[PDB]
Amino acid sequence: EFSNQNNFV
Repeated sequence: EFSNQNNFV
């Protein structure tokens, strides 16, 4: 299981 989230501002 691979869970990934990224934010770029």
